[PDB]
Amino acid sequence: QVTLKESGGGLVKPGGSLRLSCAASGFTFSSYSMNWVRQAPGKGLEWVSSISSSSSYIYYADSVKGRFTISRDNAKNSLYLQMNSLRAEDTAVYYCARQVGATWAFDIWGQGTLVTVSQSVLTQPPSASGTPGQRVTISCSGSSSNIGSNTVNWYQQLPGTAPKLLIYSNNQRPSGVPDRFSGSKSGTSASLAISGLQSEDEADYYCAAWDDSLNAWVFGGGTKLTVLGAAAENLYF
Repeated sequence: QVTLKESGGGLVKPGGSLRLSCAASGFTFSSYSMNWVRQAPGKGLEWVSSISSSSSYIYYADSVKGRFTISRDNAKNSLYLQMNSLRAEDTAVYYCARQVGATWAFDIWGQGTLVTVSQSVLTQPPSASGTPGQRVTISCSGSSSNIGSNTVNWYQQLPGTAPKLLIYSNNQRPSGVPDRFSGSKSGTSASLAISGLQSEDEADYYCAAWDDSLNAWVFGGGTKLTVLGAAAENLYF
C-alpha cells in the first residue's frame, strides 16, 4: 500500500502565496528523490521541481525558478511546495511523484490538488484514433539535449485519474503493463506502440525526458487517444 496524498490547494489571488503538502506512507520516503508535476485544466503535464532524498540536489522549471521553493521533512514523511508571486498561469492540478534512482522514472503518483489563481519542449500529436484490434504508434520528437542524451519515459493518464508509469528507460515495461504496449527510441525521437487497441486504452499519453541543457524534465503536450468503432459511412460510387 504505497500512497502519496497532496493537500493545500484552492483559490488564491494573483501575487499571493500558498504552500502545498504531499504526505507519503508505505515506503522509505527518506531514500527517494521526489517531484512536483502540474497539469493546467484541459492541458498537458508540466514538471515543476525535484528534490533529492537528503535535499542536496534541487531543480526548478525555468518559469517557477525564484518564485517556488521545494522542501521535504523526512521525519514527517512529507514533501512541500511553497508558491510565491502566483500567476494565472499557475492554475493547475499539482501532483506529487516518486522518482526511481536507477532509471529516473516517476513510478508512483499522488491524486493531485487543484490550485486556481483568480508550448511543450517535446512534440507529440495532440490526438490519435483507431478501431479496436488495430495497432497505433504515437511519436515523441525531441532534440539532442533531451531524447538525444537521455532515456524516455511514457505515462498513461486514464480519464479522471492521475498519470501512471507506462514505459521507462525507452522500452521497459513496469510490473502491471502488458506486452501490448511497447516503446522505442532512435536518435532524437521516441515512439509508443499499442497493439490490439482496446476501448480501455482511451487515455492521454505523455512522453518525458530529462533535458541536460535546461537542467529540467521536459514532458510532451500529450496525445489523446480515442478508440472508435464501426463508422456507418455513406460510400458513393
